[PDB]
Amino acid sequence: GGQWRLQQGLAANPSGYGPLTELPDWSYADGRPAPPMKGQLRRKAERETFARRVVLLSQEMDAGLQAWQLRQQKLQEEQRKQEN
Amino acid sequence: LRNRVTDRYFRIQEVLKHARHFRGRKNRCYRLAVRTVIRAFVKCTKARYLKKKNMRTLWINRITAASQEHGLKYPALIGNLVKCQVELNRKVLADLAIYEPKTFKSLAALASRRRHEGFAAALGDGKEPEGIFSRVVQYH
Amino acid sequence: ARALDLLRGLPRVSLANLKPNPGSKKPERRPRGRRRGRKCG
Amino acid sequence: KVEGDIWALQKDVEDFLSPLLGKTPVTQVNEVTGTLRIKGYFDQELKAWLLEKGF
Amino acid sequence: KFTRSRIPEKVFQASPEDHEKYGGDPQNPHKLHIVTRIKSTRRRPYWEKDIIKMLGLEKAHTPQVHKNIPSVNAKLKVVKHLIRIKPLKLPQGLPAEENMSNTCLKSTGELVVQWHLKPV
Amino acid sequence: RGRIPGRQWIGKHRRPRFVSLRAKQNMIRRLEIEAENHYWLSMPYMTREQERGHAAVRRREAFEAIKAAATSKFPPHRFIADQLDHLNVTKKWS
Amino acid sequence: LTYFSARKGKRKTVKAVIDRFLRLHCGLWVRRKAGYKKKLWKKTPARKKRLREFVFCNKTQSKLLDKMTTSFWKRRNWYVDDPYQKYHDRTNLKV
RNA sequence: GAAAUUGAUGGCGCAAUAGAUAUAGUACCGCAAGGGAAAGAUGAAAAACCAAGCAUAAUAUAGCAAGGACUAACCCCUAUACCUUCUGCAUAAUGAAUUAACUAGAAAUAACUUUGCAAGGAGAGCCAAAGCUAAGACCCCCGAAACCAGACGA
RNA sequence: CCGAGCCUGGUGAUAGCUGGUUGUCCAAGAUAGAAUCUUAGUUCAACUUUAAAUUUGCCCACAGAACCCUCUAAAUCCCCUU
RNA sequence: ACCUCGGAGCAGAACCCAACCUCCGAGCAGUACAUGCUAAGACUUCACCAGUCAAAGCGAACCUCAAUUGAUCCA
Ligand SMILES: Nc1nc2c(ncn2[C@@H]2O[C@H](COP(=O)(O)OP(=O)(O)OP(=O)(O)O)[C@@H](O)[C@H]2O)c(=O)[nH]1
Ligand SMILES: [Mg+2]
Ligand SMILES: [Mg+2]
Ligand SMILES: [Mg+2]
Ligand SMILES: [Mg+2]
Ligand SMILES: [Mg+2]
Ligand SMILES: [Mg+2]
Ligand SMILES: [Mg+2]
Ligand SMILES: [Mg+2]
Ligand SMILES: [Mg+2]
Ligand SMILES: [Mg+2]
Ligand SMILES: [Mg+2]
Ligand SMILES: [Mg+2]
Ligand SMILES: [Mg+2]
Ligand SMILES: [Mg+2]
Repeated sequence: GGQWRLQQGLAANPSGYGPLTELPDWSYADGRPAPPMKGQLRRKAERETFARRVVLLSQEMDAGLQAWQLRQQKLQEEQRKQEN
Repeated sequence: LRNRVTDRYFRIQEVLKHARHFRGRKNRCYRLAVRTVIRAFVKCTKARYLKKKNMRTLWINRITAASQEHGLKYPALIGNLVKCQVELNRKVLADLAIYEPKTFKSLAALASRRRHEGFAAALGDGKEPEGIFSRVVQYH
Repeated sequence: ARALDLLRGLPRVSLANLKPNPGSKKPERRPRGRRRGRKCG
Repeated sequence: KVEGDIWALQKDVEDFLSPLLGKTPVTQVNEVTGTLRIKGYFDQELKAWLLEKGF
Repeated sequence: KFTRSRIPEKVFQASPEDHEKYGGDPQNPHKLHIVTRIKSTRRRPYWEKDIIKMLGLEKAHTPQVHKNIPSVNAKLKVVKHLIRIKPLKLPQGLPAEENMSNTCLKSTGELVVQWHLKPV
Repeated sequence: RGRIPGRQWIGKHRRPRFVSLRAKQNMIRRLEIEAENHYWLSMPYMTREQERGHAAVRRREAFEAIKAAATSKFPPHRFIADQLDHLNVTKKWS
Repeated sequence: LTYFSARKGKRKTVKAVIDRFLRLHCGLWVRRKAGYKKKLWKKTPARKKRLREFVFCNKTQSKLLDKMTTSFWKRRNWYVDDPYQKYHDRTNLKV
């Protein structure tokens, strides 16, 4: 029943993101945390790359908009300057 | 005959050992044993997908049996357990049905409870208070 | 030299230690097996 | 015909050629044969440089 | 002959009814698309295969973030029948370098910058 | 009795095929997804003029990296240590 | 051609290639255009000028001619006054 | 396809389907020319466990004969032999009873890789505007009806 | 076993034709046509493989690519950005 | 019956496209005698062969045509 999970905002697959999978599978009886699971490390790396790309794309689009605004300015005050 | 093969006995045996449990000459003659053994190995490789599929089918059948014993249908039980947010898989559900009948009865009662809560919500559609079990724990 | 010191450290050079310089002897391709057999190219 | 620290020779060649080429040249240090191979033609420049070094 | 399809421009002109239905204001449009390949490129033209490869949607059900700019939109229009496009939402804003390692893309399309895996 | 001439699904006289409610629902679901795709593509963020050249620097740097990788292809180094290590094959005890 | 001659065991040269083509030491093969002496009365002056020219060959044609001629024909020839002396080497050629 | 000219002590072999055809040109076959085999294994002295095929031990519903399995051989579920050829073969297209043995990729040009030397290389000759020298590494098996020469045959 | 005997030899005749072409493992890999006594084949293209050098390759914004013809298609070419 | 070449549809719009598909044609003729010589850069009948256009320059004056043809050797 993935549609209900999607409606609730969880992953359609319970094996996706969530405590059931992203939490450590085990820990030492003494209480010491276990070394990170290989799948969890790979997933964290993938999410980090995704977030970095999100930031890069947003920054590039913002910089492009700012550059376009600056170019429109340059054009406007130029036009005015050689009009005067 | 400068160079001659001296291991042909062992090369043949490497296949005849896997062919020993066949029928007829397929377990004795290499010309036949090799073909039969290749087919057997291909079947063994392809049989893992079928093993998983048949395991899931058997689990679904047993869960259906237990749910019918308790008056529920398998789709209702599975969907309502998911809605209750109990993520027991089909293997574990069948194991509980076989070996923990009282626990499976409790799970079926929970599934029917959630099903009736959903029916009540649909019937009295609106902003009526959410069902007690219908409430979903939120993780962040 | 460091190479000669390494020789001093290493076992004796004999006819059981000789090896051609890697890349000097290309493997010989002959028509036996699945990949190079059948129609043999 | 290189004798000694072929790796030091490689470092010196890279330092000498990077300004000319614009980027660090790609090279192979054949330690066994005592030779240094550099991608691109630099025979005249390297000959003059080695003459300056005094070899 | 079967050829590349030119989608008329009126198809991609949203109406107020569409805005109400899909919850997106024409002003202040979303910056980034989350695109997931939900359809196989097999049995589809080589140009659609190439566009999918260009967009980096080779793996199905693997979200990819893309700019909401006219050229990327043109490619997405070319391969729109094989992909699901949603707007990337940033409830807590863009992730910072401090929280870059704690992000998660929820199924709703929100890139939460804190992922504690704990009950609310 | 009840033969389909020749091969099913290809000839002039093909075996009839009928759409089930399941198939209709699947196609409708896909159509809904594509309609939402149309909606979300109908709202560009920047215009073509605004986007012009906003990623040129990054694209050029990426291609420069590709060119550097292509032009750095050159045979690997060779080491006297690697050559002499083969003498160890006859390493023995005393 | 004859890959191994019955008397010497050597590779032989197809003398038609020698009679028809010129090899420049750089690896280029020069040839005359076919029909440059045929039916000139019906050919326009531009066509005659094109046909009266010495012409190079494809890479594949050059390779074929190299295969069909032995190494003796690919040597460096220091003839006294060779009209093609300057054409035996390439200059300012990149790749 | 020249010539002038130049100068010049055994086995990284086979070991009885191999190596000679050969234990023998014998047996056998053919009027004749001619064709042409097979094989043997003790010991210092004889004056001393393994191929196929079967038997031990015929067979039980169902099916490319197996696989997943299973407490359990079978029963359950899945599974349209192989090779070649072809657009496409379970194909009712070819080959194959089966075991053992034998049975089929030879090499120049030009390049590539690795050494050596280097405006020179090579142990005369040859090549050379970084080349030359050395090595490595690519080129199958069986099959016609035929043609011609000389013998042998009424 | 005579449309022209048989044997030996040239002879391992030749066959664009059929058949066969024997260890393991990984990887890339199905692409227009032209000529040919040629369409059962081959050579060149195209595709494909390997290695090497270099820098642009694909997608593609406007603008642009004919009248004949009264109307006249899906499209295409070119093509910065991305 | 056909075999080579050109034009038009099929093939409506860059190019290219089969057919023992539909239709037309060609195997010249005319004029000129610089219808001479050279030479950048391009096109190209999907290869090659072959076939095309052509700036500038010299020398002068002050080609039409869709096809209208055929290599090598040898004479
Ligand atoms: N290569 C080779 N060497 C042989 C052969 N037969 C004999 N020899 C050599 O002849 C040499 C002398 O042979 P022996 O039998 O010792 O003496 P021998 O009888 O006086 O020799 P011969 O005069 O050769 O008959 C040895 O070096 C043998 O190896 C042969 O067939 N080939
Ligand atoms: Mg293969
Ligand atoms: Mg039928
Ligand atoms: Mg002589
Ligand atoms: Mg014998
Ligand atoms: Mg036995
Ligand atoms: Mg049968
Ligand atoms: Mg059969
Ligand atoms: Mg047949
Ligand atoms: Mg039979
Ligand atoms: Mg008589
Ligand atoms: Mg007779
Ligand atoms: Mg033969
Ligand atoms: Mg592969
Ligand atoms: Mg062309």
